[PDB]
Amino acid sequence: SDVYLIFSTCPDLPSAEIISRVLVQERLAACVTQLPGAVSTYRWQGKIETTQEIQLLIKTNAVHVNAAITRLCALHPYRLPEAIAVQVSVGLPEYLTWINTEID
Repeated sequence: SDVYLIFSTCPDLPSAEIISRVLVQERLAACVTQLPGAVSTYRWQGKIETTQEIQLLIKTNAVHVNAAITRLCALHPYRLPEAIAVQVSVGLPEYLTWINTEID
C-alpha cells in the first residue's frame, strides 16, 4: 500500500503534542499515536545514555512521507530525531482510504 508508518520519538508530552497536532493540522499525517513512558538507550560520545521519551507512530502516505519527516524535524527538540518510515503492506481498505483522503 502507499500508507507509511513513521516512527519517531520525542522527549516529552508537549513536543509529542506539538508534533502530533501540527502534522495532522497541516495534513501531513492522518493521525499520530503517542506511546508515553518510553526509554531509549543509545551511545552519546563514549557513554551509554538513556532518555525518557514518547514514542510516536505517524500514519501518512507515500506522497507525504518526506514532508511529514521534514516538518517533524522543524518541530523537534532534537537536532537529529528518529524518523524512520515503514511501508504498510496491507490494511483495512477503508482505513487506508481514510488515511489518504485525510491528507490528499
